[PDB]
Amino acid sequence: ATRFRQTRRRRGHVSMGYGRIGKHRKQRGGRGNAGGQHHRKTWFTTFHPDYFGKHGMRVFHLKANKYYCPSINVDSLWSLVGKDVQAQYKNAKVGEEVPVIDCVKHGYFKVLGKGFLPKQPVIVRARYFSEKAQQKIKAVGGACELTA
Amino acid sequence: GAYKYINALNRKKQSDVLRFLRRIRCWELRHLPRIHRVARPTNPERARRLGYKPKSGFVIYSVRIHRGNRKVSARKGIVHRKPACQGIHKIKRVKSLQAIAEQRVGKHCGALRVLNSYFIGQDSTYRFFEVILVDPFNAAIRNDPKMNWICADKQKRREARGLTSAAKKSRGFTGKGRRYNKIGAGARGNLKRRNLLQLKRYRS
Amino acid sequence: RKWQRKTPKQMRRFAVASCIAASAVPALVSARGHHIAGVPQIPLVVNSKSISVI
Amino acid sequence: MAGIAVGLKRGYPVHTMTAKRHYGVTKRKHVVNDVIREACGFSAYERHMMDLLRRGLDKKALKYAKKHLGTHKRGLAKRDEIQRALEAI
Amino acid sequence: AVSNIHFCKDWRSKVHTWFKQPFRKIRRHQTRVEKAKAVFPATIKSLKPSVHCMNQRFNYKLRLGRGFTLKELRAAKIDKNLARTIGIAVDPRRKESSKECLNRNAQRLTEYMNRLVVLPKVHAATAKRLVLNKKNAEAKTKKAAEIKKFIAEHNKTIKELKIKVAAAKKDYAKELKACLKGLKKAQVAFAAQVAKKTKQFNKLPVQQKEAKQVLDANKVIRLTAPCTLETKTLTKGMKAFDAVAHLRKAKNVAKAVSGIVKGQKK
RNA sequence: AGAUUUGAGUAUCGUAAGAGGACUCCCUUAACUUAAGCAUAUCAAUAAGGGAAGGAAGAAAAAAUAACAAUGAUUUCUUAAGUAAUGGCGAAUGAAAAAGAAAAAGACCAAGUUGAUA
RNA sequence: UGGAAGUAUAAAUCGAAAAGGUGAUAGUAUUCAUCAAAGUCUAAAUAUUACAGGAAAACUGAUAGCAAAGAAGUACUGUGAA
RNA sequence: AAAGAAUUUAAAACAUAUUAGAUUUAUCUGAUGUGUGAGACCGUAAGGUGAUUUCUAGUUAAUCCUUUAAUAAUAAGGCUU
Repeated sequence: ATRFRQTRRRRGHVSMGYGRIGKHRKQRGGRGNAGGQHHRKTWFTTFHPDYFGKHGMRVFHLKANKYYCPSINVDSLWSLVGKDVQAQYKNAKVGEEVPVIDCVKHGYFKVLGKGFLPKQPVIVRARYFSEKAQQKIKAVGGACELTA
Repeated sequence: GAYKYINALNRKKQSDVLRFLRRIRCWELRHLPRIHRVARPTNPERARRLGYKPKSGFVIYSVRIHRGNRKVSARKGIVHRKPACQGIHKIKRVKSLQAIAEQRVGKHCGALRVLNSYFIGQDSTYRFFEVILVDPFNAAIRNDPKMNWICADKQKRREARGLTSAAKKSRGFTGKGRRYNKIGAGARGNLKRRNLLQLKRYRS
Repeated sequence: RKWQRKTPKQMRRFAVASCIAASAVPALVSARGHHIAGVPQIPLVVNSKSISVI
Repeated sequence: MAGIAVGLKRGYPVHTMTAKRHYGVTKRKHVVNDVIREACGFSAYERHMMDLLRRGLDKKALKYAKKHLGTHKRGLAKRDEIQRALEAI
Repeated sequence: AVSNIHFCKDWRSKVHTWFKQPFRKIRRHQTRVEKAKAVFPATIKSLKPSVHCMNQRFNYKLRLGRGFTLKELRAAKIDKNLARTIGIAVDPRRKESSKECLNRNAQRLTEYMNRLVVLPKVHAATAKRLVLNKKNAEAKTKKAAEIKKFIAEHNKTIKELKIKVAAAKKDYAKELKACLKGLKKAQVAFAAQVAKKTKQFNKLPVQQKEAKQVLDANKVIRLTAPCTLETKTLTKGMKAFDAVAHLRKAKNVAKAVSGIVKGQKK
């Protein structure tokens, strides 16, 4: 909407809101990130203080698929099957059927341990596990399974 | 067969037999005109591999080209350029001398089709090739289901567009894969496609 | 230039539902410029049998 | 129940299935090689390698072979190919 | 924020605008319809394998590939010279990756051949194949009389056990320990008895039927059956199994091969 | 004299040229500009100069990816992605496998064999 | 060239094979994986502001819109390119 | 010393043996064969056995990270000063 711009409100003002002493000229210190070390050094120091330099080792061809590992905490495990199933198997223990949570089938590879699990036995199947993830699953009365 | 020994023999180009015969051939081609027809290929093994068939409509032309390197054509070696482009010597052609000689033959005989070419010999000054040419309007070539692809209009001046093996090698079409990312299906077409700024109809 | 504008689907469906609801308010229907003084019901429905013969 | 995703014994349990086909020559390639070799002979660097091999400088014959071929493995094959000609004579 | 905008070149000659998009749909759809009218089983989008995706990021998913390998055609008893003529993709470039891939795509082809209805090459009722089917029809009646005696006397000890499992599971859903053990014990015995020669090629289903025209066979034969909620019985072994040390032992085994090789040469 | 090889003149039947070049395939070592100077870099396969094509052209059937529960000619679109990387590591430049679709199609020479050989 | 101890092309010199290439950090070795270069053709999906024929438009309405709504690349200028 | 079933039928690479042909060269070309490479534990008797993992005690080896199929000795790159 060009009728809501400031140009329509500054009609009649000579300088169009840019100043009489310091005019609106072509440039204001260079094109792009010019003067990163000379006159805009106070800008880069203030707002991007690690912009110039080198850090870490180069990876000539990075295989970004090798780092792909979606994670889910323990407290979020039961949301994969829903609350209806969670309450249905609420009073299970060793010996009878217990629901299996297929983390991989839902797109989660690693299971981390954060928050608190509901006090029901459960079988967790995933590719990777954390030390506290397995502790919390086992302390509730469940098991851990590997995949792939 | 006879041609499985000729091919084996022709890889020993540093033998005294082949070195002597190439000396006689290269001397003879230094006096004959630059581009001229020969009755039969001097390397029938290599000619047959590249597509030559001893039938009507196939002719062989010999072209002599001055090998080596040349200067940048600037008057008295003066260029009003920055020091990054101020080099007159040491600058190499992009097209191979085989591809350059193919265009000279094709230009000379504009009514024939350059099928392929191979290498005959070289001396301290020249390099000699032979070019397989096919007449597209021959009743024998037209009626051959395996060769009338040369009668298509798009094959007019094959070597100038860059469709022959010699001219395609200088285009980068010598392989496939991550080594040839920039020469996928045409080096200049690939650059245009990657540089296209797509502005969809409904964009944010 | 930018001719067409994007809009989220759930916002588009919100507007149609709000526009359908207003079509059943006789005050809003007439205030828009429609003569609906004589119609029996403001959510006017006709038989599917009568429609099939037209 | 599913394998494991880390280690040497890594992967989902399946029965993975190809023949390492050898690209070789026939017994007639020896006849062709001997026919061509007699009709042609040895190159300048092949002759120089024969002289070094006779004097017992195997390492210098490999360094010379690598110089004219550029590959360590191809320099070895030429050295062994030449030394099989010396034992024939 | 430091800006990185690559508009320093002539983007005005690099701008591609999509004003032809609403007419690509009409072009492609109309040509797609034109193909169906011309010869319908060409736009049929000939049958394709079920091949896994690559890399560990996707390897649990299935997707259509290109062409059935020559070993999968032999297992399904189809000639590769006839496969391309009846809407089957064939890819000799595909190496067999696993037995399970070989079995899964063998089921796909067999199921496709059952749903397939090949019309006679010549529409006349005097076609040689139609005549030949009449000639050997009486032989099929004799042969099919033996195909039914078999697979009615051999798969009978497991059928009752298989029936009992369904009934016992139905009763449980209203035991399974001994019910499933009996079926398992028979299955190993059955697998021990098969260890003998089957026809190289099956027959092409050829007949005369009213043409029901289906635009693709890939959406009829689904890649993956719908996933339900898998449920398992908790045992003491499942509780005991400590998965973290299995992960860390497996990692440390692979990272100690350097130490093994270094210590050998010393 | 005769048998061949090679090279010419003439005759017959045809072939190339020139126009156009928006899109297509290429040859060539521009500079203005940016870097608040400037000399590598950027502008930039960009301007101009030159050649060759068709209704489309280019490419196309792995000496290809990957390290997987693995794929499988080419082309084009989405995403990867302003990411890996390149760079007075400054200004700036910058892909591709995977994955999702449109369309789908594979065949030949050379070499080898058959030679009362055609 | 994004390709970094060399991704591609070309030139000078050199130059293989009882094969071999690739796995992008140079080197040697042993395994593994995957292909089999140095000849050719191949429709479909794709591009288009030459030009011709059409249809549309929140476009301009005679100092606007093509330079040109009339015998417009016309009248007129230049030796000429223009 | 303490807990520990391990998932379930369509298969090819060839390390080979043993034969049917051809060859002399740096020799090859078919087929038959076992293992390899295989994984359904014995229970209606409580459940034992048993791969594989844990803790403690000596032993020999490696040990800052990377060169993206796995290692090695050279080389190169990272991190701190």
